[PDB]
Amino acid sequence: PKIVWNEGKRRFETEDHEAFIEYKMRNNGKVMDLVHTYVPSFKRGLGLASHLCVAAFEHASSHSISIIPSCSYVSDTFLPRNPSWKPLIH
Ligand SMILES: CC(C)(COP(=O)(O)OP(=O)(O)OC[C@H]1O[C@@H](n2cnc3c(N)ncnc32)[C@H](O)[C@@H]1OP(=O)(O)O)[C@@H](O)C(=O)NCCC(=O)NCCS
Repeated sequence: PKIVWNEGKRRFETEDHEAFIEYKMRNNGKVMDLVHTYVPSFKRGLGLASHLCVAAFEHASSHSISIIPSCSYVSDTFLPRNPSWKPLIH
């Protein structure tokens, strides 16, 4: 699954632009707020949103940025299933 970083749309997304996680940067680029995840119906229940989240966390982590998990997929599903990411959380 090729996920890319589209800075201009503030998202990490599949190459076809169809599935994405959108963020807003806060505190002068120090905090990435994950605000909305969307996977289209035909591609759901297969782990795609999880891979989108991993792309965003790895990005935040390599750049020394912390995360706000505003999006309910992130706080309610991804983090509980992946607690080793919780130190990234603002
Ligand atoms: C939420 C969404 C991105 C998940 O995509 P996905 O690729 O199907 O997600 P994954 O396969 O990684 O994980 C599926 C898990 O998502 C969880 N989930 C589904 N909807 C959720 C929601 N709105 N909030 C918290 N988690 C949700 C379920 O627990 C599901 O677990 P299961 O394996 O027991 O069915 C996708 O269903 C979607 O685009 N929904 C509409 C937009 C939305 O409500 N986004 C959340 C707020 S930003």
